[PDB]
Amino acid sequence: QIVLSQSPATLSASPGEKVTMTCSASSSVSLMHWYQQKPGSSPKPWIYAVSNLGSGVPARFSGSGSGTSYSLTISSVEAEDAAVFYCQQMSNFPPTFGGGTKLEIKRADAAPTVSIFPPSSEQLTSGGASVVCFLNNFYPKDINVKWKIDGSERQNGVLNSWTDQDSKDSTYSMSSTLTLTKDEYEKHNSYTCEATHKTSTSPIVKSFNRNE
Amino acid sequence: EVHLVESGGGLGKPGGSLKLSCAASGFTFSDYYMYWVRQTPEKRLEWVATISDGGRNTYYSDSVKGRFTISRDNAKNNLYVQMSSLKSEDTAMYYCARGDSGYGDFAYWGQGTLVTVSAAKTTPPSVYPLAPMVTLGCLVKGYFPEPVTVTWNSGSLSSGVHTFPAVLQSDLYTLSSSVTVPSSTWPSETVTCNVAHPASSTKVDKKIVPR
Ligand SMILES: [Zn+2]
Repeated sequence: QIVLSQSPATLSASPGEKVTMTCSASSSVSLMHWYQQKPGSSPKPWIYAVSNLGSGVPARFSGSGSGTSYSLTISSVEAEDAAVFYCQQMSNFPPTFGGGTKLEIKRADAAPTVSIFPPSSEQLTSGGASVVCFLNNFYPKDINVKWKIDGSERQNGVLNSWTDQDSKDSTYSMSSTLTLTKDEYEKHNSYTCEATHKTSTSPIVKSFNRNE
Repeated sequence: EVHLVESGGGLGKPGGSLKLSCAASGFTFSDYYMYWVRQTPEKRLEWVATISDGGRNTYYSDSVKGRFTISRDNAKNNLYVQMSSLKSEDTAMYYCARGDSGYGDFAYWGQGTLVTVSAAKTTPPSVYPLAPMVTLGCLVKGYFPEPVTVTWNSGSLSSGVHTFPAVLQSDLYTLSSSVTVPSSTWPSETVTCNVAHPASSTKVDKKIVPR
């Protein structure tokens, strides 16, 4: 089958800047289709038959190419363009897709809004104790999170999860969960979620004390 | 407006069978070719099968030929795919798609239905409220398979919500969801997280009360 190779894997641009992404085919194709996909939804038709914009697609998007190489350009990128773009051909059977190019929209650096939550009384009732930390709406995506118990770092039993870039405000968010047993949780008193982000030379912390 | 709606997704046993359905509306279903396209957990899009307007002609990917069967019922406006001899590579979100009247583009897609192929046990979530502008949360722990849906106040609190992707550990998923509201709204007003885990036939509503 025809292999479609997309480049680059990630584009990152400030609003108003121009970006071009390319789709290279292992054999010559007559046309290239493009789709835009955002987390939690199906790929949306974006460009059909190389250069025709789909319904609702703004005029700042354009498509061009021929033979084994095609491209998608955004003349002035906007916050809403934070998505993964896929190319697809149907000139040779079977129809095939490229691996996608993700577009990250730059914004002014923003500090994570940190929140910490002790185990619920419901979970403690079943012998478990998860301590949750949310580090919300920050930019850039790079962040480090540490867990501290009674003033010392705790490692092992930590599960982290990150969201994709927000389409409205171009920020990222992260969740961190430290899972202990109820017995181990109740042997300590101070619990801290510590973030290190480039928007502050000092760590951003949120704590709770079991005495409270 | 053209609409495509898939159903049937869930947990499939390795070597077993699963049938997906796709309901079409807004167009003469019988006048179009219909497709199944899937997206793997690595986010790769792969065409699966095509069926002609009249249902007489079919095409399959090499991965699924001999195992899957695409069919249509032009009176019920339904597209189907019967899966057999399920493999781990079959684990994907399955979309049904329609083309146009002809460049080979997938002009209309469904919302998708998730199929997970695994011998791991279906387990319901344990939903825990996370009490301390104020931030509240809900922890949906120890379920299988994906997906779960989380809403806050039945969807009314959609702004300021972050529902994080689930993480798998020892065949169980855990996800969290945060909701940030002005301090004037909580705890003076009620905040409830609504969880649904269709694979286990469970719905849980958890009001977030102050500690
Ligand atoms: Zn200890």
